[PDB]
Amino acid sequence: CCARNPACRHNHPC
Amino acid sequence: LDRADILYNIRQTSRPDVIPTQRDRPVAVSVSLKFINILEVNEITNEVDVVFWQQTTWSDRTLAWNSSHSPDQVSVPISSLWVPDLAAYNAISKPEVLTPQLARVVSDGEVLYMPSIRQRFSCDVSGVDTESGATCRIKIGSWTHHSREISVDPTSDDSEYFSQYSRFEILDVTQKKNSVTYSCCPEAYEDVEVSLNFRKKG
Amino acid sequence: LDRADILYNIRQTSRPDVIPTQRDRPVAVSVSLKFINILEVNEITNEVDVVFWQQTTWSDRTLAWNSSHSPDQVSVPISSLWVPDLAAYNAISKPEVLTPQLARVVSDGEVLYMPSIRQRFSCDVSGVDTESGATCRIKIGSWTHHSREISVDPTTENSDDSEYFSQYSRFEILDVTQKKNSVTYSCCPEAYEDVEVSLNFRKKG
Amino acid sequence: LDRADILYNIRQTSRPDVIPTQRDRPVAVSVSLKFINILEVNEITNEVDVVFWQQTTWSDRTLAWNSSHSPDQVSVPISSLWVPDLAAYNAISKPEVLTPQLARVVSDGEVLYMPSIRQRFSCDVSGVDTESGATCRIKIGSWTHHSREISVDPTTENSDDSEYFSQYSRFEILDVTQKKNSVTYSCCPEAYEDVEVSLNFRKKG
Amino acid sequence: LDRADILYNIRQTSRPDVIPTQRDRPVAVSVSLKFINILEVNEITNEVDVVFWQQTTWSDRTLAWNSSHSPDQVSVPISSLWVPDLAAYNAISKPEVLTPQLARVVSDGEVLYMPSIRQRFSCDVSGVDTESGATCRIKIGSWTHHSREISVDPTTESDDSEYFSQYSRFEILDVTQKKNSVTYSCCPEAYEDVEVSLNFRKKG
Amino acid sequence: LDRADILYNIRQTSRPDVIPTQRDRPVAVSVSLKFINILEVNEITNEVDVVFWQQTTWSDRTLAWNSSHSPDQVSVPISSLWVPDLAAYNAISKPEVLTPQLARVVSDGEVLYMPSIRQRFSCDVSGVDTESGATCRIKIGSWTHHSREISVDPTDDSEYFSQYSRFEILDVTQKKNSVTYSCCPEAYEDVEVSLNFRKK
Repeated sequence: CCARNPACRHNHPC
Repeated sequence: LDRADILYNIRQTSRPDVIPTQRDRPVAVSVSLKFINILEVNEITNEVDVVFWQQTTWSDRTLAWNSSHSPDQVSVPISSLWVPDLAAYNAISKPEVLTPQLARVVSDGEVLYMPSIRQRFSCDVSGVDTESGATCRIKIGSWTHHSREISVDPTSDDSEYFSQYSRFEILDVTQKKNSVTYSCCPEAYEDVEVSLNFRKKG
Repeated sequence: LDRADILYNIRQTSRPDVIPTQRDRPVAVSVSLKFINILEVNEITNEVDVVFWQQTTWSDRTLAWNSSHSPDQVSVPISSLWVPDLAAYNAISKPEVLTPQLARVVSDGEVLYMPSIRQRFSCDVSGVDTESGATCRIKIGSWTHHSREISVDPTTENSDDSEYFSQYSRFEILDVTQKKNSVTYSCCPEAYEDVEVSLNFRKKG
Repeated sequence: LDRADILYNIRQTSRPDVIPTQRDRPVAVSVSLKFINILEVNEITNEVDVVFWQQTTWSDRTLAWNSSHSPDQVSVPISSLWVPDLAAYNAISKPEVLTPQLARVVSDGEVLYMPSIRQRFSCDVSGVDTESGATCRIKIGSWTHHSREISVDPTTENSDDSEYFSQYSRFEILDVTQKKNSVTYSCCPEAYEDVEVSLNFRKKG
Repeated sequence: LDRADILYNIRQTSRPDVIPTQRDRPVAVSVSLKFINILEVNEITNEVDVVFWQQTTWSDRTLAWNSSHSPDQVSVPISSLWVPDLAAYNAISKPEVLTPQLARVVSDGEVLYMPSIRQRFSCDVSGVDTESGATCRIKIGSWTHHSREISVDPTTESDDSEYFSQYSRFEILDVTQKKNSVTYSCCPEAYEDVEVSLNFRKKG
Repeated sequence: LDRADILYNIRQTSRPDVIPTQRDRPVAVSVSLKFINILEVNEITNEVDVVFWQQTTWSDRTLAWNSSHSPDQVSVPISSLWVPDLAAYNAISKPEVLTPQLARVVSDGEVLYMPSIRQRFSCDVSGVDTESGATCRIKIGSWTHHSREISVDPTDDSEYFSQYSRFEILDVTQKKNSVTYSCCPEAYEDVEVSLNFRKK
């Protein structure tokens, strides 16, 4: 993504 | 097949650092917390310390063997297996594992890992001495895998394993699953939310 | 055979990750606690800290050797042997092992492991200041092996409950009793054995 | 390529103890702190305990693979990868990593490692009970690599705030600011790059 | 022979998991505690925390080398050697080893290991504020080797509190280190020990 | 040589368990403490907790490489090198190492190891609230190498002290000595550090 959920931050850095 | 052959076959074929996906399907992981104790409710800095058995199951059909004239299960050290990278998103202490780090592998490829864990969480503990009590919410999911690689489902309330010697008592335990999709990214992110409703004994 | 050969032969043939059993037959494990001290009784948060020697024995015939013109026993580090995955089901802290992590292996394949352990438990400590005192219950069994793989039994535990106990502790031992339990859960048709050890103690006063 | 092949290829070719510089150009490391909780403010000793996610990213083209008919990313344990030797220059405790020690590696060789960390700092906690609050400064950069080997930059995203911060903390976050520096010490004739993160917070109410 | 060769040769012939008995004679281990500090005397719980250097020596002739035109001694990490499984039978805490885990090996095969150790014991501390003071007793011996495999002797010095911190709240009146053997009902054999008696009091 | 080859070559010729002596001369180790913080004084038990960077240098010519197209330095994990077995003889706690366990190796064979360390000592802290303050004395030397095998020399707070400490540094003196105990026939070199500090 950028935000919010840990795994999402891993897979779509920011 | 004897246990030596079973374990040998697991070492050939099990890669602890490779998620056992199978035809690009996620690994379906089920998780349930069984609460054993509530140890320190800190009224001054909204923190609670809980002990719980974290019952985790999943499949890795690469590990399967023929269970005729053979053991149907074995205990294998977790350093030989892939284990899901589950975390309590809102934990404020490292999970302390109290029990031997072994998992059960069944002949069909089912894996059961149930460590007893002690861990600290931030929770509102002001109402713990009231009749309705307080609620500690624990959010569990994969630390690095989205829902197309690892899916997480709950498998509520029981006091069966709870210490009768705790200062506290369990009013209720509820487990909901949460699945969110954000506009950036086509995949879904899953967690299990566990709610522990408890109070000081009278 | 010298000790070097004995140890060498144990390393060949011992598999620390494989329970030493033939088909459906369980490994018979015996357990006895010798209490050394009761250290921190927290009257406010029903918790107690105990130090105890955990006497654990079992057999592994794969380890046996011929004891003629040879040592009858050896000390071997536990990482070279299979050890039962015993756990105190109701502990609230990781067991702190105070002693060298060695077991005694006898030439017949009998293994004795007796670590000194410090560990915290939840127990009712409200009566610790009374004559009948309080009771700390420690439930020990295999974490992952059911009763067809590991059985767990108390020993015949004759000796002075207080024989090993520190004369300097603020507490004294009234009694130690051992019950065996066998628990079967709704998921799974096999049973898990434990030994429950009950430590009845009180403040000296 | 399946995930097994990807990981196999990472094990061949990744050297965890060798900084992945490409032509003596520095390895560009970005770091961003997401604060989750502030756990013990000690008014008397100017010490704070914080939990934060340390989002750290860099490139290592040795890890790259062809992502046609293949996964675009994998999770790899950090013991298989080089990771920057970042340290909080002003920490007074070892960083306690709360989360699985895995990094996410993309097919182009971009790596994301984001441990949740609990760590203690010496910082100015006077004013924490006021409206403007206190500021804890956390200074992070490479312990052994100067600016020609590692560069450190803040992330572009102070477009967030306290969505990450626990509703249950005694404290609230007023602001987080990130400044980049490069400092030269008397020990060492080259400059070390750091990010200084400023956490402005106060007691609730 | 240089130090590299000496260490190489030690790794080749040394078995850390085999007690170096010479034809089923016990291994003679000497042990001596040198007290550095007494840190937390808890009058309520009868507990004390001590720091001491544990001077331990024994022989392993398998390690010996020809010391002509060669170093007479070497520092070797203890994981490359057999070390006695000494324990304070009556300790209530895990021994915290403060120092690098190296032992000295001499060319004749004699090994010296002296870790600085911090550890907690149960001791009667009711008299610590009196003139005669209190006495903390530490029983040290092999955890798993009985008297036919390991013997344990004090080295006779007490003679002095040479190592003791001037800054401790406590002072040493006396240290005696006497040899014993214990038998418990657990174990039919005798285990040799040194019983160390630390007589101390709160300073004036 | 690239960094990978440098490390490879270090693993080949470095013996972490063998002191790198040249021709029976002692290994010259220089050691200096840079104080970062003083954390808990404990007026009741005469104990203090300090954080310091332990700046340690020495030479090991076995590690050297002679270039054409080579880096001047590398960071290597300390398990690849011999490191002096330095200890605070009078510490009452295990040193807690706060930083990555890497050392810098320079092409000439110079090694720089500077861990940030937290550690507890016994000191008289009754005067900590006075103007002349208290003094914490730290004796640092080799645990197992006597003066023919390892020599130890100083060379300064160095203004790396936390502005946020309850305490302030009045003075630091770092002087060389040698000790002999009744245990041991030889003399051991140390640096004796005096940290004079007081409450703000």
